[PDB]
Amino acid sequence: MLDAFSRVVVNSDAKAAYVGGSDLQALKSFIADGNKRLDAVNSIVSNASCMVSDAVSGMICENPGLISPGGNCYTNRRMAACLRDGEIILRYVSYALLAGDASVLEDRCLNGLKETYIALGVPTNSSIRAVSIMKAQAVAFITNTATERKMSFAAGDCTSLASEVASYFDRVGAAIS
Amino acid sequence: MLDAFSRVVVNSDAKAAYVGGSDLQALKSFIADGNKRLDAVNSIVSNASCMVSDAVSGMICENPGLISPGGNCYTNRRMAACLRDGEIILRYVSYALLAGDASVLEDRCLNGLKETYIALGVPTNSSIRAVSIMKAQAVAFITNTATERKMSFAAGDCTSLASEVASYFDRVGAAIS
Amino acid sequence: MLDAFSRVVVNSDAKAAYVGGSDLQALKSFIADGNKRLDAVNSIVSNASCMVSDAVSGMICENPGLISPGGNCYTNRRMAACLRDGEIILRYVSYALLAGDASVLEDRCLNGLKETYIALGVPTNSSIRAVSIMKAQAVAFITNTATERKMSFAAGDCTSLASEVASYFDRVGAAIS
Amino acid sequence: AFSSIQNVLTDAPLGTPSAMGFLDERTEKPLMGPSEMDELVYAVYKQVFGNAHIMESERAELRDAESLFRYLRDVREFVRALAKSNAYTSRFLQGNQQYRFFELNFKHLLGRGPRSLEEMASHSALYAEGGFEAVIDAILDSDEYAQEFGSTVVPYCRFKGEYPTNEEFNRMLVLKGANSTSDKAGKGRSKLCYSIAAGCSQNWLSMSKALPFGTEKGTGFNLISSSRNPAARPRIGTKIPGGVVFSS
Amino acid sequence: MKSVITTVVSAADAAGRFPSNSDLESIQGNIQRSAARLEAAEKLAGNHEAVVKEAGDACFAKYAYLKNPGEAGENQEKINKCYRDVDHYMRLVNYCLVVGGTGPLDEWGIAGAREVYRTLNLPTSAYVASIAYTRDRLCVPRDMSAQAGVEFSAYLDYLINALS
Amino acid sequence: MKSVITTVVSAADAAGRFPSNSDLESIQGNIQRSAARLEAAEKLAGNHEAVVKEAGDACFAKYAYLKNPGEAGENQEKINKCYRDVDHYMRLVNYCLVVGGTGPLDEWGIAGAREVYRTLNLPTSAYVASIAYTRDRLCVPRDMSAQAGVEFSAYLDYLINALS
Amino acid sequence: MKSVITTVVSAADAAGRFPSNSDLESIQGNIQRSAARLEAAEKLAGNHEAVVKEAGDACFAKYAYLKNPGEAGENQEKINKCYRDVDHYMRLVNYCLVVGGTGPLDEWGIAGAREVYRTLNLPTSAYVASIAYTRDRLCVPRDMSAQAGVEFSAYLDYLINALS
Amino acid sequence: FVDYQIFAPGTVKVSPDSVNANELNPVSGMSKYIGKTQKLVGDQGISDRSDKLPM
Ligand SMILES: C=CC1=C(C)[C@@H](Cc2[nH]c(/C=C3N=C(/C=C4\NC(=O)[C@H](C)[C@H]4CC)C(C)=C\3CCC(=O)O)c(CCC(=O)O)c2C)NC1=O
Ligand SMILES: C=CC1=C(C)[C@@H](Cc2[nH]c(/C=C3N=C(/C=C4\NC(=O)[C@H](C)[C@H]4CC)C(C)=C\3CCC(=O)O)c(CCC(=O)O)c2C)NC1=O
Ligand SMILES: C=CC1=C(C)[C@@H](Cc2[nH]c(/C=C3N=C(/C=C4\NC(=O)[C@H](C)[C@H]4CC)C(C)=C\3CCC(=O)O)c(CCC(=O)O)c2C)NC1=O
Ligand SMILES: C=CC1=C(C)[C@@H](Cc2[nH]c(/C=C3N=C(/C=C4\NC(=O)[C@H](C)[C@H]4CC)C(C)=C\3CCC(=O)O)c(CCC(=O)O)c2C)NC1=O
Ligand SMILES: C=CC1=C(C)[C@@H](Cc2[nH]c(/C=C3N=C(/C=C4\NC(=O)[C@H](C)[C@H]4CC)C(C)=C\3CCC(=O)O)c(CCC(=O)O)c2C)NC1=O
Ligand SMILES: C=CC1=C(C)[C@@H](Cc2[nH]c(/C=C3N=C(/C=C4\NC(=O)[C@H](C)[C@H]4CC)C(C)=C\3CCC(=O)O)c(CCC(=O)O)c2C)NC1=O
Ligand SMILES: C=CC1=C(C)[C@@H](Cc2[nH]c(/C=C3N=C(/C=C4\NC(=O)[C@H](C)[C@H]4CC)C(C)=C\3CCC(=O)O)c(CCC(=O)O)c2C)NC1=O
Ligand SMILES: C=CC1=C(C)[C@@H](Cc2[nH]c(/C=C3N=C(/C=C4\NC(=O)[C@H](C)[C@H]4CC)C(C)=C\3CCC(=O)O)c(CCC(=O)O)c2C)NC1=O
Ligand SMILES: C=CC1=C(C)[C@@H](Cc2[nH]c(/C=C3N=C(/C=C4\NC(=O)[C@H](C)[C@H]4CC)C(C)=C\3CCC(=O)O)c(CCC(=O)O)c2C)NC1=O
Ligand SMILES: C=CC1=C(C)[C@@H](Cc2[nH]c(/C=C3N=C(/C=C4\NC(=O)[C@H](C)[C@H]4CC)C(C)=C\3CCC(=O)O)c(CCC(=O)O)c2C)NC1=O
Ligand SMILES: C=CC1=C(C)[C@@H](Cc2[nH]c(/C=C3N=C(/C=C4\NC(=O)[C@H](C)[C@H]4CC)C(C)=C\3CCC(=O)O)c(CCC(=O)O)c2C)NC1=O
Ligand SMILES: C=CC1=C(C)[C@@H](Cc2[nH]c(/C=C3N=C(/C=C4\NC(=O)[C@H](C)[C@H]4CC)C(C)=C\3CCC(=O)O)c(CCC(=O)O)c2C)NC1=O
Ligand SMILES: C=CC1=C(C)[C@@H](Cc2[nH]c(/C=C3N=C(/C=C4\NC(=O)[C@H](C)[C@H]4CC)C(C)=C\3CCC(=O)O)c(CCC(=O)O)c2C)NC1=O
Ligand SMILES: C=CC1=C(C)[C@@H](Cc2[nH]c(/C=C3N=C(/C=C4\NC(=O)[C@H](C)[C@H]4CC)C(C)=C\3CCC(=O)O)c(CCC(=O)O)c2C)NC1=O
Repeated sequence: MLDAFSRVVVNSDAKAAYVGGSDLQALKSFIADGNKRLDAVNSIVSNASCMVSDAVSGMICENPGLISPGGNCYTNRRMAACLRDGEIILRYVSYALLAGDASVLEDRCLNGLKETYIALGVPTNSSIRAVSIMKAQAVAFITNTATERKMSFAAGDCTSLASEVASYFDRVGAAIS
Repeated sequence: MLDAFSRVVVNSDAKAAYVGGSDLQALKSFIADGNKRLDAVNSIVSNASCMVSDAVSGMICENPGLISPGGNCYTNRRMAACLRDGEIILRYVSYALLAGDASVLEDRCLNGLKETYIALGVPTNSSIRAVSIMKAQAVAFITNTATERKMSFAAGDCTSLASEVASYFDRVGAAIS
Repeated sequence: MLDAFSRVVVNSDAKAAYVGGSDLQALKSFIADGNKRLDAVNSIVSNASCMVSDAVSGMICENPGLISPGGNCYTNRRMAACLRDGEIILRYVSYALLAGDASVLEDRCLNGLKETYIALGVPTNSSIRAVSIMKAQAVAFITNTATERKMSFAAGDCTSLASEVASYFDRVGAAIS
Repeated sequence: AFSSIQNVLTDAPLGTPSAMGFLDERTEKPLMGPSEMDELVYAVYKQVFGNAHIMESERAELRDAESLFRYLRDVREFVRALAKSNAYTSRFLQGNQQYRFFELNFKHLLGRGPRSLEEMASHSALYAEGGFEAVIDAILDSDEYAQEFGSTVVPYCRFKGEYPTNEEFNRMLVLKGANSTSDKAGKGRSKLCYSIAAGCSQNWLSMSKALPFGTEKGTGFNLISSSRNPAARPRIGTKIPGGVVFSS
Repeated sequence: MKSVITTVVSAADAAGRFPSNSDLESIQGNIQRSAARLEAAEKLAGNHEAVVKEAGDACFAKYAYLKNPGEAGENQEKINKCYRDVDHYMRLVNYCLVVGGTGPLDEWGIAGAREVYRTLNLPTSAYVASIAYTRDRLCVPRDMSAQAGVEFSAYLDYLINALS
Repeated sequence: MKSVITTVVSAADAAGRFPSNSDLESIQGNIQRSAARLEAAEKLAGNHEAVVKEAGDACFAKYAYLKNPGEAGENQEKINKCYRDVDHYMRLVNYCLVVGGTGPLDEWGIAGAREVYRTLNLPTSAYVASIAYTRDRLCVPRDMSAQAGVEFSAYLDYLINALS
Repeated sequence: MKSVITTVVSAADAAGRFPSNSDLESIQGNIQRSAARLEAAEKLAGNHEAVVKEAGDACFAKYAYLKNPGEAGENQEKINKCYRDVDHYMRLVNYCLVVGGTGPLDEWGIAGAREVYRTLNLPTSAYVASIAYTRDRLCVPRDMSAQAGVEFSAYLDYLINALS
Repeated sequence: FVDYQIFAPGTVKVSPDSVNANELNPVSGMSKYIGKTQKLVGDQGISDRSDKLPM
């Protein structure tokens, strides 16, 4: 279970070199925006119970046959399990944004998730939507362009970290397809 | 565990007797009044969530040091454990009223309860007070003399069921004293 | 366990009081010289392999009847189980020097220790001498008064840190007494 | 089923990442790697053995059960392979009584104490039909092991809140101790043996040593006796308006 | 009691290890972010009566139905127990800013609160509306510092999230 | 992999918790020590051929009997393999300064090494006499900075306690 | 009651004599000292419900173990008898400032107290912590005058030394 | 019973006794506001019912 400092060394044991002066500038551009990364990951976890519940209920609104009899989010037991699942997806992407490396999401969450949904009949065409709702809601809370909850930040550029957490939602939507 | 018919045959097994017509006239009236025993236990399990929360908060009312710093119903952690415990006690005395013998309350619930409470720090004089409120709540639902919540019964006396369940609530106080 | 900040919180929750302005200069003066707590816990655990070896080898040279047949570190399985048995004593002191409170030393290491050492025939009067040798060696690493391994520190004093850890070795030294 | 001690005052239970890795067709599990692996093996060694303090020349005989565990990532098969070892029968079977061996199987493999004499005598009914391996695989392939631990987590002492007998919580607290406590301190001699066969309970100071930090460990003891009198018939009266009614 | 110190040595004890050179870096973060969370804590200690007087009647200006017969604040003992239960919560918010982690909240205030408040018919949405009133009452240069408002409004919407 | 980031995201995952304020405070300590443990890491990447060539020819100053037949380095072929197993440690000491924790030391260069150095009859006490030659030859006020010295010396002293 | 009058009368009754010139000289001390000790007895008799209840929970702020099971502050009756027994002691100090000696404290509060607080298992260091709190709460110009506070505290630590 | 929801918002007023955990309930049970210990006040034993009538 790696982080972004533990990616440059597992690319360098294969060459068995010392990590010298040339590739150390890529991690000095990690601790430049380290407080920018810490300010960005705090905004997701402060809005996380609203980000899930707006996402799953909008999936019901965009696809109204899900709560028909026979639907996948039909009864109260099934509706609690989809809200349980979207909590775990938003928790594991926020682990990846803090570490700066997708190897917390792809092992602990994405191993076997494609085969489990087809074994349970969970349809992936709605879960590609409900992951992609909170993908677009996460870049609002990072770049402060949300409609409600203008959070307090410092004035700069955060559009690289908003696109970097877009790529972790591309790693979710590739694997459950 | 035993019930009211199994209690008779372990008395006759000490004498190697047969359960004959002298001994059977207690069991022929247990089935004769057996409709009223069922009629009394859904008078209790229909009101069981109101009965627990009134008995626990009615114990807080006569003793406000249970919810001050240093009381053993202080935080949310300790108050939910007290609400869980009074529901367990009311569950096992509804099994014992249904069977007609206090065996299952005495070995599963009450055996070893005094040593848990003097290791966890639970006050036993106020714990007896929460059981003694819901004894008085139970005899008022059975005889249909509660101030709210008149249930629809048939006419006659249930005065031997109301004092049978009052002796089951008295065994809880005798086992933690 | 509680650290040195959570000790102040559980004292004030007994009063149901806010942590005001008078206790905070015991906690702003914890973090003021709080480099030195990190700059001296590193002085123990760098030498902690040699420290447990010189502890029990000086336990032999003042009680030479331990390696006699009948003694408790006679054979080779028992001598390996008291090099390692004083590793755990050295480990939970170095947690408590990092935490500022002896809560993790007393709950996880000192509870029930003498009540097993009489059950195994460990001579507790000679295990006190095992603790107090490495007590003397740890407080001269922090003071930087050792003969060998002059670790280069910054100039000042760690006289209060040398005596906080001497109180931690006297807690284990009085628990098995 | 609320249990005010469990994830509040204790730690969280250790184990493998998930149980969905078995349905993954290109792997067997989230591959932990040998720093994330061996610190889970440290928690199986501290739980199946007590704090036995196994040496370097005793772990070398358990070399084969770890090498299977780091490929087949099942935790239940690792616990089954460690209970049929020589290092499990030379500590808990060789110099002990029969109900001492049985009461440690409930500690090491279930995290609870035995609730009955009828449950305890059925484990000696399995000793007669297959020895000690029939006791161990019947605990491991039980329904109670499946719906609490499974293949995923180490079998830990779980504070449940909704125990099926209250006495089951008492015998769990006597069996585990503090963290400076192994299970060789008695000379054989099952601690729970008198209380299972008679039907009485345990001693309050022996249970409150093993409780966590922050749970009133010992208070509540009146200075009179610690157990109950089964022959006592007290008079407990209720006030009505007129007098006092002794519904006995 | 989850803090920075009581997690790095609850992982050093779970593998049987010494205080690592990893964990001596995590207490160097306790040196840096202390002065924004202590100065947010000391501002709450000298202003507590004012901030829980305004947070409490934000419940009752919003929810006038609570004085109906059978509801939560139906008599003056229950109004006094409502303002007590928001005096407790912001005392734990003051405690979490001293310990530095979310330890004193979720083991004294949050654990059990789903089960306590359901049984006594105390609404969660009235508990949220008092705490969410004082989350956006905070003014960023006026009340405390710039980063001190970040620490104080991190434990507030922790509690809004864990209750909802 | 043992780092300062992987501890606080596996302690959050084990309880099922979002990354709260105590976790984010521990990343703030990694920004403080990065100005010293990276400048010592980049110093070791260019100075290695004068310091791995200082250690092993002074390893044999104390241990003179290792050039004798029947012992380890009886010919010139194995001394050239003796300089491979100390270039394999300074390349792993360099990795743990980069990643912060003890991950590349303990799971690559330490795990298993008690059993290879037992069976293959290699003495561990010449590795302890050679890694510690890079400790006392290291001085601070010419070679590197102040806190780059005490991070490098604390990582040479980790596997001295692991090999002993 | 042990007083100034009853001492000099009993001393001249055991000797069998009339009130001498030295027995009238003692009652003149009862005149010049009555101004201070009746100010303290009137300040106490007007504000006694607020002085008793402020000291009754200073017992439980120091000893929170009294709410544990089997202790002396379990239920509502036991804290009603505890606030009563403190109010009994503050009434007897009001009686001692009026009479002028330790008469009512000796016969009604102290004699027989060691055998009752041990038989009923009431911790006598908690019948002290409420008395010791009141003695240090007193501000010498604010509540009473200078010599009225000397008399008020001297009867307050007579009771402390009689329970200790 | 009054409904209290049919009024205009802002007209139902409520006010606690003290916004303090330690005055509403001390460490002992001697609470003036919470529970059955509200009868243990030094005043409020007698009343003014000579105001009305001899009815
Ligand atoms: C069928 C019913 C139905 C819904 C429930 C919503 C669901 C929904 N909400 C948003 C859209 C949003 N969701 C949020 C998140 C929040 N908004 C807030 O005011 C809070 C602060 C926070 C948690 C509640 C925000 C801020 C937007 C606006 C776009 C954005 O800024 O992200 C989007 C747009 C995503 C996109 O297309 O990019 C959708 C589909 N829409 C629907 O049609
Ligand atoms: C590590 C990551 C991780 C996960 C993602 C989940 C994955 C997961 N989901 C479900 C189980 C389920 N998952 C869903 C989810 C959904 N159905 C929908 O229509 C939506 C598209 C979607 C939610 C947004 C439902 C409805 C069930 C219940 C299936 C059932 O009742 O049989 C189960 C089986 C267990 C159970 O049934 O309770 C598992 C393992 N668990 C994990 O451990
Ligand atoms: C433990 C918790 C913890 C945190 C939450 C953060 C808190 C935090 N964020 C920033 C600091 C900052 N935050 C931003 C971010 C932004 N400004 C914008 O224009 C965007 C809207 C937004 C992007 C998300 C920028 C640009 C800085 C200043 C540069 C920097 O130091 O990162 C700073 C440094 C400036 C200062 O000290 O005042 C700190 C301490 N750090 C911590 O240690
Ligand atoms: C300090 C605060 C405080 C309280 C909470 C109550 C607590 C309380 N409730 C009851 C007593 C009762 N409680 C109930 C229970 C209910 N009644 C119903 O109609 C509902 C269905 C159900 C939940 C409310 C019943 C049926 C009785 C007894 C019958 C009666 O009240 O006449 C009693 C009398 C028991 C006895 O006499 O010993 C007490 C003390 N009193 C208090 O002083
Ligand atoms: C089948 C039988 C059966 C029971 C009877 C209960 C008995 C019981 N109660 C508690 C545990 C507890 N029980 C209480 C209860 C109370 N404290 C008071 O002051 C009140 C008087 C009283 C509520 C009415 C409290 C407060 C705790 C928690 C103690 C703590 O947090 O330290 C525990 C410890 C287990 C745990 O919570 O993790 C057990 C076994 N459970 C059972 O399984
Ligand atoms: C499967 C679920 C199940 C039940 C819930 C009960 C329901 C029930 N109760 C009674 C029947 C009765 N119930 C009562 C009881 C009372 N009348 C009073 O005035 C008292 C308040 C109260 C005492 C508790 C009496 C007196 C009878 C008639 C006597 C009898 O036939 O047993 C009867 C028989 C009369 C009839 O058939 O209408 C039935 C079916 N029986 C069941 O089989
Ligand atoms: C019977 C046989 C016998 C021994 C094996 C030694 C064991 C021994 N060494 C020291 C004494 C010491 N032990 C150390 C520790 C160390 N010294 C170093 O050079 C290393 C860096 C580090 C690990 C080896 C130090 C520094 C002292 C000197 C006292 C001090 O400075 O603390 C002491 C004194 C402790 C005391 O006074 O209580 C003893 C008994 N002495 C004996 O008589
Ligand atoms: C968390 C704290 C913690 C501890 C401190 C230890 C405590 C401890 N030590 C031993 C076990 C032992 N402890 C000693 C120690 C000594 N004997 C001497 O002669 C010296 C005076 C002294 C230091 C060398 C020895 C020799 C044994 C082995 C006894 C045996 O093999 O039976 C055992 C029994 C383990 C077993 O074999 O099952 C336990 C629980 N364990 C813990 O979990
Ligand atoms: C990650 C690991 C980590 C560490 C190892 C320490 C490293 C460390 N120690 C000190 C700093 C210091 N260290 C000492 C200590 C001493 N000087 C002496 O002469 C005594 C022998 C010894 C007492 C034990 C003193 C006196 C200071 C400076 C004053 C202070 O700020 O505490 C400083 C501040 C820089 C400076 O003040 O020069 C740092 C970064 N901090 C860390 O974050
Ligand atoms: C009881 C039955 C039984 C066996 C027959 C062996 C067979 C065996 N070896 C390995 C596992 C292994 N075996 C080797 C061995 C070698 N690789 C090489 O390149 C060399 C040619 C060769 C040494 C001779 C290595 C290096 C691993 C570990 C692979 C890894 O790191 O993942 C594993 C997987 C378990 C694990 O992950 O460690 C198994 C089952 N072990 C058993 O338990
Ligand atoms: C240390 C942490 C800590 C807390 C946070 C509180 C939490 C808390 N509040 C209440 C208790 C209560 N809380 C309220 C609260 C309210 N009424 C309303 O109209 C609003 C919804 C809300 C104010 C915002 C009421 C009315 C009660 C009394 C319960 C009842 O009516 O029976 C109780 C029940 C026991 C009691 O009576 O005290 C608890 C555990 N207590 C603690 O010890
Ligand atoms: C990154 C790892 C690293 C080290 C461990 C040291 C080790 C080291 N020392 C010297 C070489 C030297 N180093 C010193 C320095 C000193 N001699 C002393 O006794 C004083 C205490 C100290 C002053 C600070 C001197 C004087 C020489 C030249 C003499 C010699 O060969 O040692 C060299 C040869 C090239 C050079 O000078 O840098 C190296 C690699 N330098 C490193 O780059
Ligand atoms: C005129 C002089 C005069 C006195 C000074 C008191 C002295 C006194 N106090 C108590 C009695 C008591 N004193 C306490 C006191 C306490 N409980 C605690 O938790 C704390 C230790 C402490 C509060 C300060 C309690 C609880 C009782 C009642 C004992 C009981 O309930 O058994 C009793 C026993 C009789 C009774 O039940 O009231 C007596 C004689 N009475 C007098 O007539
Ligand atoms: C009959 C016995 C009797 C006493 C022993 C004292 C004790 C006493 N002091 C205060 C009350 C107080 N006492 C002080 C103390 C002081 N104030 C100052 O100006 C000084 C600097 C300092 C003297 C040490 C303060 C600041 C308060 C108000 C805060 C508080 O409620 O304690 C109160 C609460 C009532 C109030 O004043 O509001 C009481 C009962 N008064 C009495 O009537």
